[PDB]
Amino acid sequence: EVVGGGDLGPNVLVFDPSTPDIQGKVDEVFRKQESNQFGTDRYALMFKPGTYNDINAQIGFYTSIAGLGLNPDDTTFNGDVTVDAGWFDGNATQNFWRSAENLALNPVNGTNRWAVSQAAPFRRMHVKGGLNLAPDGYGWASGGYIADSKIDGEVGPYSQQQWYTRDSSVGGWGNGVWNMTFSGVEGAPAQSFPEPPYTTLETTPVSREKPFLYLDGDDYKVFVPAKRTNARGTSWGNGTPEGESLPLDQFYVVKPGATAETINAAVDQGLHLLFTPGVYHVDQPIEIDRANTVALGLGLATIIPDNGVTALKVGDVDGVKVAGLLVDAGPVNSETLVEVGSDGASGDHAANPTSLQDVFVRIGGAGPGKATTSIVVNSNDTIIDHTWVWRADHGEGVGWETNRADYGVHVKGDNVLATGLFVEHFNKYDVQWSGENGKTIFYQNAKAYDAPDQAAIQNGDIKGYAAYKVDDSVTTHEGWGMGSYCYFNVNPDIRQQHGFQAPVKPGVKFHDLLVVSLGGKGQYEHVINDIGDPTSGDTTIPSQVVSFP
Ligand SMILES: OC[C@H]1O[C@@H](O[C@@H]2[C@@H](O)[C@H](O[C@@H]3[C@@H](O)[C@H](O[C@@H]4[C@@H](O)[C@H](O[C@@H]5[C@@H](O)[C@H](O[C@@H]6[C@@H](O)[C@H](O)O[C@H](CO)[C@H]6O)O[C@H](CO)[C@H]5O)O[C@H](CO)[C@H]4O)O[C@H](CO)[C@H]3O)O[C@H](CO)[C@H]2O)[C@H](O)[C@@H](O)[C@@H]1O
Ligand SMILES: OC[C@H]1O[C@@H](O[C@@H]2[C@@H](O)[C@H](O[C@@H]3[C@@H](O)[C@H](O[C@@H]4[C@@H](O)[C@H](O[C@@H]5[C@@H](O)[C@H](O)O[C@H](CO)[C@H]5O)O[C@H](CO)[C@H]4O)O[C@H](CO)[C@H]3O)O[C@H](CO)[C@H]2O)[C@H](O)[C@@H](O)[C@@H]1O
Repeated sequence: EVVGGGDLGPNVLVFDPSTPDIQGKVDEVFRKQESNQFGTDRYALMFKPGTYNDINAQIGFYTSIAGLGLNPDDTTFNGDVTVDAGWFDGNATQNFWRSAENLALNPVNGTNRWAVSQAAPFRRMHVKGGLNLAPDGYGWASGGYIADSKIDGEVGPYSQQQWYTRDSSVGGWGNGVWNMTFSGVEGAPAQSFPEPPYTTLETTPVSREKPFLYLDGDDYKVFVPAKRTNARGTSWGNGTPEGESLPLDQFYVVKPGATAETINAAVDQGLHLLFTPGVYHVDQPIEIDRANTVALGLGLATIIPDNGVTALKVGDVDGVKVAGLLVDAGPVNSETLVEVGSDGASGDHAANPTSLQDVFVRIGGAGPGKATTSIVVNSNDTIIDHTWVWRADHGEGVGWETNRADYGVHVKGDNVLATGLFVEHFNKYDVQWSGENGKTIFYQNAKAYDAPDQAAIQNGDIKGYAAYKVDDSVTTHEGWGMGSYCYFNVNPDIRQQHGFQAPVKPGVKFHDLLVVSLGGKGQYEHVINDIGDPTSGDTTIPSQVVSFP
């Protein structure tokens, strides 16, 4: 059999307004995690409700930080939750795999710094001041994601290339660079793309905030927010939100040596899943096939599928909420790494969809890794709300053929919604969409940097594979605020025909598309299909299309 809750383990650090020496304890964790890009250390830093002084929590790799009130101001720092780029000389483009949630910050000089790139979510926060998203010195950065937050002051992206903000409120917005996209953001500036580069939607068509651990006195529980349709502003701002409150004791609590058979036992049983911060090798797919199951990872908990298996398969059921996991490919090629629904998923899940939130996939970088497709999205009405699906461009075990990964995300279900979609470096199509009435709000892609010649990436009569392809027999699709970048470093004479590919049809629509060549390392011929300017020069200027077709 099994057994509910238990021990969060030595990787979940639980503070309150004693705990002696706080700076020192978060100081240590940062020293060991700051440069630790591909290590297997994992940590979640959890703060009980209360007020905390003379704090500055610098957050390194694979560190999550959060509060345990039901609401963010229940846990207040007079002080900072800080990400900077010291370890990389003010270059913030490797500042990955960390997170902040459910805290109020009163930043020591008036502005908190969160200078991150991909897979660094900022959720359910209240900043009582400004928010600077740039490293000190204002060097390179490539984030980013804010949801369900209230920034009393101005957000300053400065050097940030791109950004997505959802269902939030901001006291100001400083600038854009290439693609700043907003949905359901109060204080968002009006649609203006290309100058400034702002894509702005009054509302988010559907959203459902990511589940989180909190304290009910001396009782741990997981708050699980309900669906909001046409979401705008925060879910918490005018007080206690809609949801359901599940005790720790109704979760199976995964520590790094459970098997996929026991994780499974536990699900078949009716227990939810809470992954404690660690790395979990499995020899079978984790299989979630009960409705309303919650599978929540702390401290960037990571699943590695061995033996070429799929890591995670969700059945054809309502309401599964997968949140806060990194899926890291093994050296043996996996056919798929994550599947949501079966091969031909026909029913609906309108009222109670399945979602992936802060689900990150890595192929290579910490050793060789391979997978044919990373995420397959079969079930109708699925919500993909912040994902980074990343074929490693640096680190260990990468190479055009060494960490080969042809396909990033393939969407086959209908009425699927992606908000905050980041997918990079696949050998073939990064994103393919075959289902009907899909919607993407915000896309960031960089193409494979390692392609060795033009022939390698030939797509029939087309040079390259689109970063985002909508199948030709698709009738209805819409995308907002989307960019694809190239940096063909191995062979800069390569040409990429386009960033985007779609049939021409009145029901297929795109808004605010762009492609960019980074320092002239290769060029795009067009933006989408054979439409839009090629990129030219070595000067980093996007080519843009505002409206299509
Ligand atoms: O590393 C692997 C990792 O790589 C990623 O891809 C890399 C990619 O991110 C990188 O792209 C470079 C790109 O970011 C860079 O963008 C610049 C942008 O930084 C610049 O910002 C300016 C600010 O500099 C400026 O600062 C102001 C300052 O001048 C003044 O002193 O003070 C002001 C305050 O008072 C301050 O504001 O502010 C302005 C706005 O006011 C910003 O615009 O802006 C320019 C364009 O305007 C923009 O181009 O450009 C580089 C080239 O020029 C790019 O190279 O490129 C790498 C390649 O070398 C990529 O590898 C991937 O995504 C990850 O998957 C990989 O793992
Ligand atoms: O006390 C509250 C504040 O705490 C901060 O956290 C500290 C943290 O930011 C700091 O990180 C250091 C990095 O900033 C540093 O990175 C270098 C840059 O500083 C530098 O920028 C300069 C720029 O300052 C100057 O004005 O102009 C120069 C050029 O025109 C520009 O270069 O650029 C460097 C690269 O060229 C870059 O390396 O590197 C240090 C060493 O690794 C980091 O230490 O570290 C502190 C250590 O404890 C943190 O406390 C918050 O960020 C603030 O928001 C808080 O208010």
